[PDB]
Amino acid sequence: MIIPIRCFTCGAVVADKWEPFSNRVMGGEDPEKVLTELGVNRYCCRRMLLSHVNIIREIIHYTRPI
Amino acid sequence: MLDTESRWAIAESFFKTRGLVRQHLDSFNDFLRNKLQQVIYEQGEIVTEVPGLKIKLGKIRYEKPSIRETDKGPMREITPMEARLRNLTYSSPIFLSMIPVENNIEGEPIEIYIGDLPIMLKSVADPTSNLPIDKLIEIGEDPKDPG
Amino acid sequence: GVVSVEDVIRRISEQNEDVEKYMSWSKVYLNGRLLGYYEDGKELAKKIRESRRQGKLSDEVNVAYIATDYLNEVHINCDAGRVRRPLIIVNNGTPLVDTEDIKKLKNGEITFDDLVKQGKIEFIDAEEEENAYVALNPQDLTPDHTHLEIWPSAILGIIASIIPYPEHNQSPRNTYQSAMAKQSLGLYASNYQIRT
Amino acid sequence: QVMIERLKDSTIQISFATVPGRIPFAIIMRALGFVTDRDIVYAVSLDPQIQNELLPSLEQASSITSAEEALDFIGNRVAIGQKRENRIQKAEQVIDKYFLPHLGTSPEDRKKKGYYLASAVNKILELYLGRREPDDKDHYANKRVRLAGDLFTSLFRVAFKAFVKDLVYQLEKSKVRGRRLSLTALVRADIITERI
Amino acid sequence: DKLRKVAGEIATKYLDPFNNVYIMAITGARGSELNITQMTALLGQQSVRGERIRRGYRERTLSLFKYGDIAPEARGFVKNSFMRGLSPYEMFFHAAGGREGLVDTAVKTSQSGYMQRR
Amino acid sequence: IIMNKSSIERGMYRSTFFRLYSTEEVKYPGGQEDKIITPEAGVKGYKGKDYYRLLEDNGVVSPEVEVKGGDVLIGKVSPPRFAKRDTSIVTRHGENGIVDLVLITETLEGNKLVKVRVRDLRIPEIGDKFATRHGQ
Amino acid sequence: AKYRCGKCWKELDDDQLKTLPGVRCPYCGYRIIYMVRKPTVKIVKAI
Amino acid sequence: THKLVDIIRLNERLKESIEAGAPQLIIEDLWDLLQYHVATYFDNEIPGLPPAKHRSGRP
Amino acid sequence: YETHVLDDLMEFYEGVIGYPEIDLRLAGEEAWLKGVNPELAEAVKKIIKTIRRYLEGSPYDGSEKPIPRYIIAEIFSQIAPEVQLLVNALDTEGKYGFLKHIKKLNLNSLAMLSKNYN
Ligand SMILES: [Zn+2]
Ligand SMILES: [Zn+2]
Repeated sequence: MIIPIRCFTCGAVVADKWEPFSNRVMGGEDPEKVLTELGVNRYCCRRMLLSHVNIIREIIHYTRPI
Repeated sequence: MLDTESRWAIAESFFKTRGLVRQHLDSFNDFLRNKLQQVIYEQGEIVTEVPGLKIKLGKIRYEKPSIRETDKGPMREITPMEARLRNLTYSSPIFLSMIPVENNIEGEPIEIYIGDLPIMLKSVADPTSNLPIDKLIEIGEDPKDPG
Repeated sequence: GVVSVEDVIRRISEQNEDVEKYMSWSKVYLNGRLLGYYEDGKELAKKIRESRRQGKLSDEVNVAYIATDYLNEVHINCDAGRVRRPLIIVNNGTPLVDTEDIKKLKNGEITFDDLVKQGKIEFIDAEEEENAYVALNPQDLTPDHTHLEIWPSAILGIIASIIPYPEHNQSPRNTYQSAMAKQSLGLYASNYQIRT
Repeated sequence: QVMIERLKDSTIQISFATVPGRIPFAIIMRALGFVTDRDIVYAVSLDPQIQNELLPSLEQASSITSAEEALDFIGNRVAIGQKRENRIQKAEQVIDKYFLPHLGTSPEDRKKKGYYLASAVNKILELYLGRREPDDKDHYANKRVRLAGDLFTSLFRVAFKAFVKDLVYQLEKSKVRGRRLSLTALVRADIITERI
Repeated sequence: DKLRKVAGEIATKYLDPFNNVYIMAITGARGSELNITQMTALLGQQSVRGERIRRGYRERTLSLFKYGDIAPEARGFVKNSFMRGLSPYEMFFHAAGGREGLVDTAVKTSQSGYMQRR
Repeated sequence: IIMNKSSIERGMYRSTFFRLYSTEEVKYPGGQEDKIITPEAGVKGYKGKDYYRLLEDNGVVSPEVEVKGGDVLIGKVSPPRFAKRDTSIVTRHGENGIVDLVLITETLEGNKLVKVRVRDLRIPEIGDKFATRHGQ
Repeated sequence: AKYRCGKCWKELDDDQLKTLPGVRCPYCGYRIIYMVRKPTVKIVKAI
Repeated sequence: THKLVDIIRLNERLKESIEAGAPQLIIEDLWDLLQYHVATYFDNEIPGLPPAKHRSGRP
Repeated sequence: YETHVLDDLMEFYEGVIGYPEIDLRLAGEEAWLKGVNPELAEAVKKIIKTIRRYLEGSPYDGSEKPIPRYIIAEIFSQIAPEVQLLVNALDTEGKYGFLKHIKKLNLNSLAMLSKNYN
């Protein structure tokens, strides 16, 4: 839905790296180099950044009135 | 010699033009376009015990989905989300144009409301089938549901 | 050119004709009802198939020719409910779909419906597939082959295509995966908050 | 459902739901419009070897020479205790509307239905002679899948039949009593709306 | 059957003397020789109700094969192990072979319960 | 299987379960007889004054409140079919959660329809069932 | 007992003191209303 | 309870027929109906006899 | 002529005639009544509706086997108010003598040969 604050395996913050990684990958750069120079070398964090859906962008339209 | 990508192009085109649930939509569209009038025609005519009186069934038609808010309301149209929230039935009215025969005279044809039929989602009957993504978001429907 | 059964019986009875002349003929059935007789089943089946492919006949008609040594018949089906699958038509060992068609598909000029209308890909039922000879891959294609598969891994369903490398598992494992993948938790709809 | 059986003796017995007991093959053929055994034999098939198995059935129906003998033989089973004319009429309605209605319920189509029946008998003989194996109930050439269309149109058919029944009742009551001629107030639409 | 047994023996001989899967199999810790053969050498003949795969079109178990073909590959014989991966028709035949247990267990439970109650 | 509890504490497989309780203020033949939705004071079948603590004035519980055990969510009183009786909704005894959403509508026939959706947070624990994409 | 008109997302607000036939908001004819979050502080422990 | 009240009231009807000088055959028919109601009260599902059904049609 | 319909009911009650025969005779007499009086026609329609509801798809269905006595008694119980109304419509000394004593009996449970399914 929204990117987790910390990697599930190791308590490393990956939430702040979502915007740069996503913006640069969408810009036309291979995810490997972007991840390597962003500061995530353990593949436990890479699977956190690589396999994310960002459902929260769609949900804000369908929000409970409450 | 079609490689993997060439054949996957055909498969992706199949899944793109034809939805995941196509058998239901195809059967319901066949029913609405043909079988609705076919049932009326196989019925043929309404004949009563009295000889002079007769009824001929001319044509059948379905309107856009709507509900009767009041006793004699104008049948305002609704969205499937409203039907879900208010426990309504997403159904459309049926008008059958039957002409009355009294003393063996045809008279003038009249179409009457014979009932509401539930319609399949994302079919020819409902308007949400051809709506754009933004309109689907605005009405309150998930853009990805196959119906 | 199908001669009606009553016409055949009349022209054997009313007119003196050879019964063995019509014994070697091929019976022609339509939707399980004996429709008539024909000279040879293969020619009529090919005529019906070509008429359907050219667009003259409807695409819902499926024709098959049995040609058992004891009995030969032609079965024509046009009723609803038949589960039919699309196959690429292969003529003389080369599929009808070509490089230009694939380029148009990739560009988006034509779609799958345009392919089936053009006669390149046809939907066949079990009865018609009885006399079809299919190849999994273009490298397996021979002049004897009649059809080709659009997607070799399309024999699976929606859930059996979820599994990665499913051919390395045992079949009960894949069946149980299909059974228990419907129970998994996740986002069932983007508008789950307004829905009740 | 119509069931055709071959007993230990080569006689063939045809039965269906409303008629108790088993009707002989040649009797029901003569009731449908066939006049002499030659037409029945040639309608079943054209091969003498397979035609020779109908003789015991024909001579079991040898006493039945005309169509009316077959008709009242059936009518004895259909309903017993009424006059011969009533028996003939009852047999006529049950044969027309309860035998093979997919071919047609009108008396004009009756002859056609007879031909169909003969073809069915042919298959049994082809099964008995050893020419063909029994049909597979699992083969998809024999299995059809009904989606929402066929079911939902059957449901609309029954709902419309009930609606027309109620409309006829109300219209006849209004006519014998004397009321408004307009159909708008006699619609009673919910008969469909709720039913579906 | 002899071919499958020979292939299993060859795979076991060429296999490492002491593997984790081998340790599991030989010690009796959730393993068997047939499992080793099917995971390494080849699946073997897949039989439904004790006989080769016969159901399908006339004289064909599948539309991929020629009319009246009695070759081993045609009627439910898989020459590919699970490590190598199964061909589409091989996977179909494996599924057809394994279909039976899913219902045999269910019927067996009720029959055994009834007999034990008696 | 063994699962890392630190991952669970970081939201590895935390989930939410939503349950819906809905009623219709149905009108049945009589003189202006309706099952008005209102908090209950002294009528028969009364559950107890403690169970109506969180029920709002209009008779339906306000969103974002803790619901424990058999708390009432919608207060409904029904006249007898053959003198008020309690048909008010009691939250399931086992289920505990927070009220997520409250919805009020008018049905086609003109009866008041009220829906209350209650959410419950499920953190993975010992005994929870997990499965891979292969049948394990 | 404040409410909210369900048209679009969180369309304005309603008060129970407003009296209309059936259930409607005065602003629009939409038939669906929702109860708002009560103006009280809620303690939510972060597990 | 429903079967019992049916039996009781039908027995009352049979008594009224007996005391009113009714024809013999209608008395025998009512007697047969009473015996059927009793034989349904015990072992409703008996072969050769239609089970009594409630107003909703359930057995 | 209500004499014919009452004699028809007497004949049906004696069991000499089956269900389709009595249905046909009541249909003809209902046509006659609709010609004469619509109220008699609707009474006969109710009587045949009750008879068909009970005697639909019966094991005999007009066969030589007689109708069981309890079925006849029960159906004549259910149609008793309509029979009394028909007798009140036209009074016949000989015919109404047998129907003067038959009364309506309300039953919670009914022996309907036909069910909801058919
Ligand atoms: Zn990490
Ligand atoms: Zn508003």
